[PDB]
Amino acid sequence: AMEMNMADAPLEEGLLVCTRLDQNLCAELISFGSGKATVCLTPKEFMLAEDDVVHAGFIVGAASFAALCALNKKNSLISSMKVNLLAPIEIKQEIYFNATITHTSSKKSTIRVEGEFMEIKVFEGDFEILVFEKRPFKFNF
Amino acid sequence: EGLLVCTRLDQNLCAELISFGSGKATVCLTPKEFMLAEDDVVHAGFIVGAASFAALCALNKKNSLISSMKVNLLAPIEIKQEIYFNATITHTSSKKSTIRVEGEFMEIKVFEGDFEILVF
Repeated sequence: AMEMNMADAPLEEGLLVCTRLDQNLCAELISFGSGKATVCLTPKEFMLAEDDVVHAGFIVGAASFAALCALNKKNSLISSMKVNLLAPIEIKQEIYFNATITHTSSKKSTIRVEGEFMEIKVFEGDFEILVFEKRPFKFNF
Repeated sequence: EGLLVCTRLDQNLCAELISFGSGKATVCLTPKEFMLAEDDVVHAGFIVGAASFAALCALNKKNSLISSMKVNLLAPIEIKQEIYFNATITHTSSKKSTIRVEGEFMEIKVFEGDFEILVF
């Protein structure tokens, strides 16, 4: 599409997934394509579980968004994950989550995601994503 | 009251706490539109986030953190299906603990995970 070759084209242009996701409650999308994606979470006050601890839902949520963008397949959703939250995150800390597809088939894909703070790994997880033929999704179950 | 955990957690953005005590807890997620990833599926962050809240409340320890999880999302969760997440300690040495959490919609299982929690 032309509106993707304009040097000013919005980043989200070719994204086929997370169509209703408010990035302000998740992470800012930085890049995607070629089986990878990067998103950046700078935690906000509303994301805290404790004074000095960002709630796991926002850490895993940011990683989930990167994983989905790395595959970028219409009609996909996260089906399973195994994740390690290596360190507690505080407000203001910028965390980059880098997703890379590690296995793929027409049906199912595994996406590995690492979250880094100042180039130090603070998060790692593998996400399984399934791709369906029908929407809404519930028709497939 | 009695709760040592999640002192900064905004329940309006997460789930309502229903009960806790005796190494167990229940929270109930009523998904809201801001939680959607797609028209027809709630974002995994809010589903895992509700489960994580339940798990931390089951253990109910100061200075705790979720350090790992293994989760299956068993069905898409949709806007305003009420999901109950029931958490139970399955293992603890005080320092490290495992909590099993199951999420149900009308008594049918839509979520299962184990959460590892560290306490300092």
